[PDB]
Amino acid sequence: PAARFQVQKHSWDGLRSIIHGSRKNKAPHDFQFVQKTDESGPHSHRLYYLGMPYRENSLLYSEIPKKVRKEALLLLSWKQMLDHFQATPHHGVYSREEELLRERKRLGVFGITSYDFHSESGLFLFQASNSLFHCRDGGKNGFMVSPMKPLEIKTQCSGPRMDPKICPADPAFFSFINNSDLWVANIETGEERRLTFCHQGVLDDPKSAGVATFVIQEEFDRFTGYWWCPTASWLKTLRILYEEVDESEVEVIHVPSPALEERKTDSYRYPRTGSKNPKIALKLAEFQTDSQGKIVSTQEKELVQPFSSLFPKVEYIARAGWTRDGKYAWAMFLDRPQQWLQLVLLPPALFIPSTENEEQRLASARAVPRNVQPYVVYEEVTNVWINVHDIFYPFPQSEGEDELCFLRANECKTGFCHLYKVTAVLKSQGYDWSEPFSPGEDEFKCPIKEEIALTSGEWEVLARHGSKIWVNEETKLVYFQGTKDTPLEHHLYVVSYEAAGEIVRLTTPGFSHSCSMSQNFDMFVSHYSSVSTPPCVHVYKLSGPDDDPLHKQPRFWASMMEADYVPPEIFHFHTRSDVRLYGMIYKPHALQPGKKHPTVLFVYGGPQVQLVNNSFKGIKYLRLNTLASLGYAVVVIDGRGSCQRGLRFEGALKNQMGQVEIEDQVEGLQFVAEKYGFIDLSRVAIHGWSYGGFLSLMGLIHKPQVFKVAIAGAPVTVWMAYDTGYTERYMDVPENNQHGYEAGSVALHVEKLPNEPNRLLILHGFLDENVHFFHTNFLVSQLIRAGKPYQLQIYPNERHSIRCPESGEHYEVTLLHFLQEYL
Amino acid sequence: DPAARFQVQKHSWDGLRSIIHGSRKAPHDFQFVQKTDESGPHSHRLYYLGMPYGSRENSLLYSEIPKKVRLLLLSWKQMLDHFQATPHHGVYSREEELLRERKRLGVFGITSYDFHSESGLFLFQASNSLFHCRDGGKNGFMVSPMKPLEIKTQCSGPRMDPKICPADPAFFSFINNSDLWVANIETGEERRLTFCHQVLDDPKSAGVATFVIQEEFDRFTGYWWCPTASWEGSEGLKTLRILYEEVDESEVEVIHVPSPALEERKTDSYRYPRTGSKNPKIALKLAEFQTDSQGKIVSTQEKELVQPFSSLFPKVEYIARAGWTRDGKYAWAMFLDRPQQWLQLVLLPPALFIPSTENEEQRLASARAVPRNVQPYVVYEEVTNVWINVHDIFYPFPQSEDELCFLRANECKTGFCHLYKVTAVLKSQGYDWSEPFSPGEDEFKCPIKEEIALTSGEWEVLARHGSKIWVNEETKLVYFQGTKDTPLEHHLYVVSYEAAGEIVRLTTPGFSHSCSMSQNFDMFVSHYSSVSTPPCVHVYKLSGPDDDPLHKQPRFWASMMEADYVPPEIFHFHTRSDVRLYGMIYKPHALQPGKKHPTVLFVYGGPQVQLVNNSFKGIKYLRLNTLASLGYAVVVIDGRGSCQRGLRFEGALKNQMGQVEIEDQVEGLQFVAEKYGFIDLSRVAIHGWSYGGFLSLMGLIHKPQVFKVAIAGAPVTVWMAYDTGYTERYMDVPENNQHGYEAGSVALHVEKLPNEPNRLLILHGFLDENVHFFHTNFLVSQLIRAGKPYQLQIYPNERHSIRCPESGEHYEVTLLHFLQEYLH
Ligand SMILES: N[C@H](C(=O)N1Cc2ccccc2C1)[C@H]1CC[C@H](N2CCCC2)CC1
Ligand SMILES: N[C@H](C(=O)N1Cc2ccccc2C1)[C@H]1CC[C@H](N2CCCC2)CC1
Repeated sequence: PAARFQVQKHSWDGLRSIIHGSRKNKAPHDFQFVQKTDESGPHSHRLYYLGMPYRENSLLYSEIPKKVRKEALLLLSWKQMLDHFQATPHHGVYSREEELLRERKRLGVFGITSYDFHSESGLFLFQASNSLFHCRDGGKNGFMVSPMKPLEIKTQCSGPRMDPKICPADPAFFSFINNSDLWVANIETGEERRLTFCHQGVLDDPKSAGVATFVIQEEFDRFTGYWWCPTASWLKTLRILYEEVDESEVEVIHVPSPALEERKTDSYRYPRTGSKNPKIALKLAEFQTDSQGKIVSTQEKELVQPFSSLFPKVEYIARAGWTRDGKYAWAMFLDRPQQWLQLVLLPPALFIPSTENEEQRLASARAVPRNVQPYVVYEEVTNVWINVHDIFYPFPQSEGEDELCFLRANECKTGFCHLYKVTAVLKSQGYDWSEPFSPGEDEFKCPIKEEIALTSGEWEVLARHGSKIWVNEETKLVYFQGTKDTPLEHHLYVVSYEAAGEIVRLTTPGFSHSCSMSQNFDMFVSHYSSVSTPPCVHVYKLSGPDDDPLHKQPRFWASMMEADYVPPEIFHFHTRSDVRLYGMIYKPHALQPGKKHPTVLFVYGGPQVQLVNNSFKGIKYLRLNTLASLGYAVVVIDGRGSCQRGLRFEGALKNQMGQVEIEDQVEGLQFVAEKYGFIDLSRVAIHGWSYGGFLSLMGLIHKPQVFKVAIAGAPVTVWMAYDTGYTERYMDVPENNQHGYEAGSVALHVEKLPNEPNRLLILHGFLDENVHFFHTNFLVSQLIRAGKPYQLQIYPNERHSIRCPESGEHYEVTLLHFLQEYL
Repeated sequence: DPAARFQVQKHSWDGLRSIIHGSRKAPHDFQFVQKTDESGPHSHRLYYLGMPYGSRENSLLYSEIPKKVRLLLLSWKQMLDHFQATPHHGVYSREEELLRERKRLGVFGITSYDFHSESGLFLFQASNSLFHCRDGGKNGFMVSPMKPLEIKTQCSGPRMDPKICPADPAFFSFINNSDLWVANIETGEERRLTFCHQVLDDPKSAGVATFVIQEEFDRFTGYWWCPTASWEGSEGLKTLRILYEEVDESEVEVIHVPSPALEERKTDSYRYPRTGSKNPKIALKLAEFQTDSQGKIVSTQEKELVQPFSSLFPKVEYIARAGWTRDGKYAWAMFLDRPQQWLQLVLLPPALFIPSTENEEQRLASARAVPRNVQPYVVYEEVTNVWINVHDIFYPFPQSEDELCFLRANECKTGFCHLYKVTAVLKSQGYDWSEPFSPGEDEFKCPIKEEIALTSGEWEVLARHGSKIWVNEETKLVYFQGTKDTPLEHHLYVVSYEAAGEIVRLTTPGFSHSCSMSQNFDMFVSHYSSVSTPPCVHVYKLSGPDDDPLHKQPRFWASMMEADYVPPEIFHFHTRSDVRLYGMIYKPHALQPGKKHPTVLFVYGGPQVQLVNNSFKGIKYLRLNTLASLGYAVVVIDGRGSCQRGLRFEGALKNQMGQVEIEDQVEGLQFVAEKYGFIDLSRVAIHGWSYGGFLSLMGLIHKPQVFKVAIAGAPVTVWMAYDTGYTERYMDVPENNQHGYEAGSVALHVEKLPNEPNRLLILHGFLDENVHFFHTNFLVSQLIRAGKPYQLQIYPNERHSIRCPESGEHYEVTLLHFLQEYLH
């Protein structure tokens, strides 16, 4: 009747102006806290950070003062580090390597997106333009009051120098990756030295060193393949643990180059579900320097026995690094089903020089002490899957050798991620490293002396995707981030790692916080917001008696950032299996109760993402507000398989992706229809990108009477065509889950898609190297065979995401027109 | 105006599917073998390729032509017993599938074959191997089908372009891995003759026509058997010769097109010369081999021109054609410069070729050795201000020395393709083949003794795309096809090459004929049809006294083939510049005068094609009849630039592609509006594929108030992305025609496209290796930048043309829906 609200129909030009009007920069992040060391001065700290003032991301600093009036709020000035410097390459065009890493990192912003910092010398090291640059501030060099030009580091290399890092033991040196091999150089003398020789004169050249391969980067959130030893030994020797990789047996596929006029593709090693991942191993590279800084010698070392024989079950190296004294290297290992993890200590003496000579090799093997061996200090096991959590803090071995104390984030134990203090017993069995042997199961398993829960409950410690802990050893406290208060807000917490009792929250409720702690534990920064309020960045001092450190009171010190949008509203309901799901609704603008409005169910719905939480959405999800301003109801549901709710909630997806997610979405939709008076269930569109697109198609397949149209972007339509890392973890290998692979692949159910045109819009970025355009291509193929209608939009200069603003606007205008006309 | 406007009934998608499904629910490549039995009842056996209607694929067949008749319908007899020539699920090798595209070959099975008349030996490609069978001559005529014999090989990969050695049928040749091979069919012995091949580090090949030669110059071979054997050496060895083209693609651009193995997610590399970019480096080489009495291949030799091809013929960019004289005294080549405005017919004496050696010293000796009188002879040179179309007619007569008499099809002389008899004088200047040689502007240009026009007038002899002449030397008559009667019909004519007087037509008017003439000139076949009648295939016997062979009467001997569709109507009109253009209309079925109907202007409009002529359109253009049955008027105009109207008609395109054609189309549309009163000019849609998609986009760009919607398929949107052969011929090099490349490139005029959605539907095959998907991908890129709506349909398992019926049906269903919903 007249109850049905009708969206105003605009011309295309009209829609373009509306979208253009709606859209007519990244808050400080990546901080370094530095104490001044000057009682006379008016500043206690200098805070260094990356940020973008109201053009490009750049290195910046603020001065933290010694006293504030406290009658008024103090706003800190963003001072430029560099004087009129452009870090973005000309026309924002990066090399294939640098552009692919921005993709893997989901980096949109231009300029300096990472940097290294050496505290003692005040040395900053970073990629800029298509080269390497550096500058010095603080420490022995002293604190500038105005910007200084960064100095380009000269190289006789060709191609980009990737993943640069300062030597922690000696800031005269630094490392980088050039043409799939490891290099080192001395900033002070300009001397360059290559340490690995896996690359030659690229189906022909399949070996690399120091490099994280595609799946490692896309599916394991590791972007480096090497790790500086934190100390030197005495000439003086320096060390680098590194992953050596061989992709020969890995499948090659071709994706189109951004240079469209060239009409060429790029080749990738793409391990599709069910076939070979690269062959990998951990190696060690040494090099000696004299007192003048000259690189005297270098050496390539390998495990005394093959890595494949020592660790037969290991499929991926998730993480690596060293103990703080440089005693032991360490590596986090994973099996192919991703159900068994191992933290392993590799003592350096375990590694011997590589040589072609079998005699020399046996001499080096005989020489290795019998008491040197791998130590498997930890092992996590599960029936679902092992999420890679990044927390692992080895304490120095003060209580002598033969034991190792560390903190560890474990989720498999109780089903949620919590902190544990662990003491593993290192007891050398004694080995004949000269004779080869095949180690069995639990061959290097350390007995666990003790294992204490530091945190517990129906909630999780944040330990993935940049989340970290801060451990103060004087006070025996561990600072961390979590959902203890609620799954919709991230908060900062402190708890004793000595006496695991009271967890104390340091962040204010109502808001979700992104925090950085000073290494001196005297102050932290919180970048936070709510659904109703734009984000701010405040500086908090921890004040109180030094005899009660757990109860330091965080006191607001200063602010670094502050602030036709209508915020959405968070709600919750329970499913017909009594599971609590959260949701979000954008109500139509100028709502008139009694009207039923057309509705857009905006969806993602896969693992590792939570859309519904209490933080500001107006930046990333402006289009959803735009839809609301035209008078659409917009509904977002976080169904089972979504994250921040523990393994068992996420685990509802196991081996049946596509099957569980829509029900929760349909439940949520029906709930919203009762609660809020304003949903017309006769006019409901489903729409998402990536996992969201896959689900938009499943929604139309399985629930055609509920969803009138689907707008599906960048979808995965054939699970056999997706990679190993992601697919096998949640769906098993295809040989072991034909039912799920088939039931979850939308391209194989195309008969179930509609006979009515205008109900399915497909969208996909032609350059997509993650969800290959093949997915859309194969779906149309099958749509054609089944005699089904479709509409299609291509983004020819876009990969998985749309990043060019004009393409984005076109995307939003198209979406508005499709809905206007056909919903 | 409400009642007047006819409204197409709007169907559901499934309804449209049933309509397309309901709607969709000949002999060629002949050999006339004379049967030499007086008592028998059959004068000849006629061998040919054909698809029986019951049969799934093309196959080698035969009919028996009887001695006397009393309406005879001849049986199609199977040559091969229950043989599948199509490989599994019609899946050819990349090499054979790309050659099928280049040849525009739709049908499955045996698409070509070689035949040696004396031995009665047939040689052809089948499965993914080579097959052969024997019939007639010394073998004898079979009465029942015979299983074909496979030819075993040590080679790996496909054996392409098989040809029987004319001088000795025991031998045959083929291309394996970009090199020329020969083999003795009787002994099964194989022998490789070139070594250009050993991916992108292997750019040399031999005996092979490269992409552009194939796609743009209608040559599918790069080797040519010498037709006569030789008998020179120490002790009784027999020498056989093959002329061939060596090619070096090094400096030619590489592009990647996706593989038909979609699930592989890979591409193929292609040497694709874009306009203005480098073509392969070329030369002509000679390969000889010697055989003993037992048919063993004793030796082989790689030979080459005593002087570089690039110094002897410095202006030559493309080898259009080549071959040998019938006595094997000279090899010949047709050459073309890069602008394709200068052609040369050149005779290459075999003695002009010396064995190839890396040794500097040996080459000098062999060069010195070459006789001083030996040289190339440029017997013909053709020049023009427009472009040289390549004409296949060149018939050298046997010599009876010091001159060469030949027939030539020439278009540049008068502006129309006509037959000429030419006598060129061969007089040797004398050259030191040892010294370096740099030639003058007319170094080997033979004087022309005489040059006679055998045909003349405002009409053309057919000399391209399979058209050819037949020359009977006893009677002095040349037989050919032409548009002399009218440009809408192909007819068979006979004129004397001895005495150029009366041209006699042998085909019946009212139809367009495709004819094959017997080598004995006693019998001929015509495959013909009209706009209103489906094709037929009749056998005609030439009769009359031998006193006046020019005046032999064709007499119907027998038929090989006989016979809601409503044919279209041909019409003609005159432009405001007083040019006569032909058109075609399909009237809406069950038309009610006074109604105004929505109209589809179906277009192509590019050179080398003519849509409007008097022949059956029902097979190829069924969809246009389906449109008419729904109530659309469908119009087709042959505007300036189209073919079979001579060079100057075609020449109006020159360096302004996209600029002239639409005017002729619009004139044509408005004309049809006045004559027939059933066209609603407020509802006109433009649609075509290939050149027609390019024009559909130009129609909407330049005439947005004339065309409400455009449906463009496989279009070229940026001329810079297109190849050298086609583009440079009609549009010059990009550095010499920046205005025209820019005005003719639809992707650069995207601002001019509409602001209203549902006015433009773009279609393109993902696997297109001719008009790369890039073109559409680039237009979408530009559309997005300009903020312009578009719809788009991809054919993922399809190159330039849609061949999977499942996809074809979907394409039509999509078209009807687009028209129904958005044409208003
Ligand atoms: N490899 C995955 C991917 O990009 N996918 C695309 C896609 C599209 C359709 C169906 C499934 C998939 C999986 C990504 C793994 C990391 C995850 N991040 C979110 C916040 C931090 C970690 C996002 C997904
Ligand atoms: N290479 C050309 C082609 O395929 N083109 C596609 C296309 C699309 C848009 C704009 C221009 C072009 C040119 C074809 C050359 C051979 C010719 N044949 C017709 C009958 C016998 C010869 C047809 C054209």
